[PDB]
Amino acid sequence: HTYYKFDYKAHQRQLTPPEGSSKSEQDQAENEGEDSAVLMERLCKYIYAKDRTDRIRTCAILCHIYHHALHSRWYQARDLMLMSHLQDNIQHADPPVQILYNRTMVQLGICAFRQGLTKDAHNALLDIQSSGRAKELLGQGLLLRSLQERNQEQEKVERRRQVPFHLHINLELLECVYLVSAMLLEIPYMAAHESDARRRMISKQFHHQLRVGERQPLLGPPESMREHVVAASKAMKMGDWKTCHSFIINEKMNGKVWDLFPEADKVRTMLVRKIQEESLRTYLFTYSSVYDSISMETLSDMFELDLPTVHSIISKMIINEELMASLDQPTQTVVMHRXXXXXXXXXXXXXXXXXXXXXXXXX
Amino acid sequence: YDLTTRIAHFLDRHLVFPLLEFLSVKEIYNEKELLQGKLDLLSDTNMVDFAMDVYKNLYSDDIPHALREKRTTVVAQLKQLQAETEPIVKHGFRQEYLDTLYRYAKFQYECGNYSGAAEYLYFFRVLVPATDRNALSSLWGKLASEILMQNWDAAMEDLTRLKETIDNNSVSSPLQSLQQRTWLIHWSLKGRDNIIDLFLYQPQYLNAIQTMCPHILRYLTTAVITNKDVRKRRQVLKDLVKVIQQESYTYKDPITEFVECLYVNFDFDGAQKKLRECESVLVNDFFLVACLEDFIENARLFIFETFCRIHQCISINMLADKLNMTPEEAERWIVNLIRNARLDAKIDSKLGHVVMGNXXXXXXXXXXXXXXXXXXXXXXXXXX
Amino acid sequence: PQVYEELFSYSCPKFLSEPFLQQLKVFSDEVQQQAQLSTIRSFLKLYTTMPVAKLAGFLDLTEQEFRIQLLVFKHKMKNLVWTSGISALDGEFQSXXXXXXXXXXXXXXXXXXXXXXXX
Amino acid sequence: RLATLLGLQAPPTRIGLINDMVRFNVLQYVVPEVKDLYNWLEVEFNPLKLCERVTKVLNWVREQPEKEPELQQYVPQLQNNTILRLLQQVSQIYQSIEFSRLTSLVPFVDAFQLERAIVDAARHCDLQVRIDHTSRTLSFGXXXXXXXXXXXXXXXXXXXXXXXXXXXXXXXXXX
Repeated sequence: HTYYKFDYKAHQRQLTPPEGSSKSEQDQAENEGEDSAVLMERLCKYIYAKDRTDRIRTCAILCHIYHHALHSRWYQARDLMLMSHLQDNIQHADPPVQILYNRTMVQLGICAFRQGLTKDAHNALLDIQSSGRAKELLGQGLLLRSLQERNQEQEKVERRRQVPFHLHINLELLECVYLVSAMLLEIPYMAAHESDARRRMISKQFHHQLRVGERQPLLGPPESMREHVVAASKAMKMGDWKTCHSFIINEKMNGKVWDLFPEADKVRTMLVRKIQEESLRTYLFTYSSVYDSISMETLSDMFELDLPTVHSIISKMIINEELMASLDQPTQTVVMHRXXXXXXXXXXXXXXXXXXXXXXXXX
Repeated sequence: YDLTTRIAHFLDRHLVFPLLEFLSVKEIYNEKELLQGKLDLLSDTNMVDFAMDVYKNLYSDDIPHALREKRTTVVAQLKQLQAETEPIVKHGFRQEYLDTLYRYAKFQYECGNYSGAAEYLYFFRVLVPATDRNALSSLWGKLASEILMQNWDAAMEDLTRLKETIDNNSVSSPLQSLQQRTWLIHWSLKGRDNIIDLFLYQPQYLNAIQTMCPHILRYLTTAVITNKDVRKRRQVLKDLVKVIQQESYTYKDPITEFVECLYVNFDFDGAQKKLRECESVLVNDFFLVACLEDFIENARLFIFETFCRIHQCISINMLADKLNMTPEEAERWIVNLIRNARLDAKIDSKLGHVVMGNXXXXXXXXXXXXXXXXXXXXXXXXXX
Repeated sequence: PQVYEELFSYSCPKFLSEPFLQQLKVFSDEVQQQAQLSTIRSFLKLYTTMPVAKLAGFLDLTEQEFRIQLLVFKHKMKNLVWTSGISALDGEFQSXXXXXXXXXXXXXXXXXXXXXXXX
Repeated sequence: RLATLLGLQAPPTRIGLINDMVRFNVLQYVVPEVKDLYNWLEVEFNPLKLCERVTKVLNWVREQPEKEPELQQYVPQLQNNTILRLLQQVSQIYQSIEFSRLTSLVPFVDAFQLERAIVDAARHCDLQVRIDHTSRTLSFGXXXXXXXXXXXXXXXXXXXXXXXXXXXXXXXXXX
């Protein structure tokens, strides 16, 4: 009855609980500088024991992680999760644990994204957001629609264990978050592939949806949230970062996806920056064909990215992808479009490998 | 950084006091924190030599009661143990004798006489009931005492005796402990390329005993980053960036995490500014102090190489101005680096121009093509 | 060389196997000295103009320190590798036919294909 | 499918559609400025004078309550068409023109937006370019190679003309 709420609401429930109660009482706990945190960690420490059952123990643990992930720093929660050591246990069962296992995963996925760690968030959410049935996997579904299903009631009452709406977290927020991640991650790697350098292969969430839109007979101006994200993606492809930033709000505004966070301004500017970076990357990837040379000053001004970031991103990427590109730091200029001799050498190597393989079969 | 937390952070007694004394000796004689805490900590224990040093100037004022009590209780304990061991050598039981050897070891160690702590520690060799517990624990002890006496040779030795020993359990960290000791020995003994391989390898999730959790993060991180000669792209990428387990240690000291992210990401100026920032703290590290100047210089050289290979022609003056570090200093560093042959940088300071080079050219490509053709021919022959 | 020299030193016995007939190991030593030279030629120039310091670092590895002033010029005399601008005041070394080469490669490719088809 | 769905015998081209626009009834009720615009862009397009013509024609549309309303919502695509034509024509006029001059020659919302447009025209293959950001120049094509194959492409065109000319001469022979 506590964890899913804010420290305030919780302390209201607690205060109001104590006002009713008689002044004389017996309490195991000793008062601490933070009343609430000590309550949660207190009952937490209580529940877990070697003797204690996994369903109860694991329940406790999950509640800790949920509360902590909401009201406390993310790293603490991560540490708890990896130290707690529940892989088999979390899945089964605890009756209500399933929600905690997926609910707390969602929550740390959300807080890590609030911290503007994209690489982390996409790591976190992929398993659970691959689910078509995810709405049900989070234990949020209208009771009625499955109440006609589950009947007879004897079996049915046990089955309908889905969590309450107040506990439940909106799906649109989660999905938009993950898709925003998968966008930032998979777009430059896609673009480069469009470039055909093919140094590395990356997968971006919501990629399939984008493909469907391209093959669609009709292309409408964005209405559903995934369409706003979509437009932001294509905008990144063409190198308009301003358009992309605009679109996310437009998709978001109907969605109300970004409005559901208290820090929304901070994350707006943070995302604006990360998007500036990755869009700069994407631009460079797609347009290096027709451009033999570049200007870091102009690029810096136009992407609104200070040169220290620009030169860094470009040099890093070029070195990582083995791109035939050359940068003069002195004049701040870049060079491409080359190597032939080296390429041929590589091909020869590959061929040799194939031959060796064939020999194996022959043997 | 605050001392309370650092001293608090390390479980080991030697780290607890030896580190305080290092911080005190290492940086400023005047500062209170190294001496006050070391004084108070020593007064909690049986070593009057350390206590005598504290008594001496730059140390907490000498107390007659503290020394006499320690000294006398020691005389008594030594007589006791001497007798007990006499009797144990004379019930003919291996376990009791082993305990006596161990207990003489403990007594000598706390008393601060390390040579003897070692001798009587390893005297438990013969009377070991089993190699794995009797013998491996003897190893852990020789390892502690050897680290504290500063012979890392011996540390590696008892590391190979321990990890060479036939019975090994995957579940037990002691793997972790031994990794830490080996890493530490390598680090104390171009880049080793061993230290980092060790430190990066695993985290017990249990107290190091030998290595501070932060200590493993920082030692692993810096040693790796400086291993240009040894390190693979994977070694930067495979064994550090991509290594999820090591991430645990890394999140402990985030300044180092960002330092490594900066380097891997090509912003070497940021990386080197972090390093400049931490330098004063890292010179306080009892194990790291001696290698600091070397590792940072190596990292700088690696950064220069990354810059240096990617550009055929460099405007040196501009780089020095745009470096975020002084141009003259950068030039001096390059000059120092070059003779070692670390860099094939073609540099005149005065010109400010730098130029590095990695029918002739045309012939080169042609040669390569011919090479591949040869390989193909070989394959054909093999098939036949 | 340091490894090469040691290899001769350890497997001194193999070389000896009569003793008068091979009193001095003459042939093996001659062979080793040729062997040492090949790697330097392997860089084989291909650079129009080369920094002296890079050359010095590479020639330093060779046992004689002064060889590069001498060792580099000596290499030019051998003609295995070509040095341009050597002995210069600057002190920095400078470093249809193509069609024929290409045609040659094409021929090899065809030959390989023929063997494949015939096979 | 939708083109067949509108009783159109086949998907049309913009030139085709325009001819209906060309027809008098569309023309007769059509504001004059648009007929002029059509001349400026579709009939006699010359880059050395298009900017001026547009500058003198664009004032009239803004003043009109109705014309401006029709115009306001097509500014973007119109601008795109005009600039596309300018890039093509510049591709015909030049071999390597300065970035300052090329951007200067054709009006743009911003210098960088002009570069964007130029590349977009290149990706859609309305022009082939190589942009050298170092020297601030653009080339409508290693250097000698690009000159050799430009020469070949000129020689070919010349031959074609000669051939056609010969045909005409044959007719003159009869005269």
